[PDB]
Amino acid sequence: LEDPMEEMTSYTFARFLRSPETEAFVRNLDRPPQMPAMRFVYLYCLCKQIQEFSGETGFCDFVSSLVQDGPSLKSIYWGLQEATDEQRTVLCSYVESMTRGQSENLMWDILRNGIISSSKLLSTIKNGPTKVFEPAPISTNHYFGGPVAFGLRCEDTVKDIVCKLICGDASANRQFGFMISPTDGIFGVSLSLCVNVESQGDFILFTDRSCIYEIKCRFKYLFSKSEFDPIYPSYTALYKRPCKRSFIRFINSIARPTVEYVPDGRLPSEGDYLLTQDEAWNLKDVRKRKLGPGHDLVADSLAANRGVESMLYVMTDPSENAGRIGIKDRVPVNIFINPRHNYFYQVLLQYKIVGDYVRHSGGGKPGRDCSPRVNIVTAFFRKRSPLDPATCTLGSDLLLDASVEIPVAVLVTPVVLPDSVIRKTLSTAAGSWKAYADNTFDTAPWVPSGLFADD
Repeated sequence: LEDPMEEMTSYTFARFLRSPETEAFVRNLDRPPQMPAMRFVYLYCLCKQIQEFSGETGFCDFVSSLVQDGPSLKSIYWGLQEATDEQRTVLCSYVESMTRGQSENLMWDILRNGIISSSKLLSTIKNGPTKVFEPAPISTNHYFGGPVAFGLRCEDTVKDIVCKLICGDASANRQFGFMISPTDGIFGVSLSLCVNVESQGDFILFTDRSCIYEIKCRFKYLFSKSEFDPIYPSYTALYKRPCKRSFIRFINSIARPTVEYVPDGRLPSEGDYLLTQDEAWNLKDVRKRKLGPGHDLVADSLAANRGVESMLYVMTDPSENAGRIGIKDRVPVNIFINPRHNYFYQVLLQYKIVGDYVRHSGGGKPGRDCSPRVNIVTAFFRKRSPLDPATCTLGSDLLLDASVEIPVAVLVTPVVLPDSVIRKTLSTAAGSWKAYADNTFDTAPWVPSGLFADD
């Protein structure tokens, strides 16, 4: 009779918005029900139920201290309407710490209904928000066996490298819950890694020396230390002579390369998410022109980013080095991000939401700006040779999981994000939310006027 969360799966935001109890107070409101308030009331109600069989009363006691047997939804909707942003962001990071442990849990899912997640922002812009008001499958998790299993299996080791090697410290928060954007209650984010975060016992205090790191492991670049493998040669060349020239040949050793040469004022394709205008990278052809016609957004971003220089890190080969994976070399390179690609959006929301936390959490210094830095780590692995030692340490002393493949390169790319671009993007996205909420509810909650479209 155990797993009471298997039961709470009917109590999604959408459903709450459709409750008779909901409708109760929204009848006797003056205004179209406002929206972060509505989301926070829902959260309070889902908690009131959950807290029983999970003991953690904490979220609710906060909501309670805001209003002065349980208080009536009108008392609650109204104290949440009057709350200061700090107080909002507290509530959000109650929900964050409340989910930190288990991305596997079912609550992670119930919370995701009605929230434009960051992975789904570009899709949501292009196709609209219906998938965002829809249940999410088993996946499975059983015998995963391919690109997506490669993803999960490694996305650890790459944090180990980022934390320990790239910035000199392994004491960094790697587990992140679900972070609702506190000021809007519409968007959501889950961080991969983020450096310079501090604690409050259960809470994670983002400081303003925060660095976000989106991790991607390029499965299409997997290869073996073995004659006949096609990438291997161009790689041993990289190893021995690390630099732009060598690395170009590596990037280009597969059918579909991950960097794309697109010259200033041309529109980039969509292949994937790295671009470069640096000439050395140019071996054939011509590009549609990216102008006026809408491309204004991708144009402002392209401009802001094509000055960005990324760092390549060439790792030492564990086999040639008594099992040591250290930073052998540090080639700087001229590669930046594809503002057309899915990731650019995912990483823009990750930057917008954390900005918000950082700001309204004890933490902003007048005169100075607290937007974090964002980067995309693009990790290159090879397969395990028979030659490689059974055991391996990153650096001197960090074990490396025996199931994981060998890290070979790591390419970190700063992302630059004009407030210009953020405002519109999120804005046309949130009207899309409104849009659907309007003819699915009856009482659609009104969007905060800071995601209002225009001036």
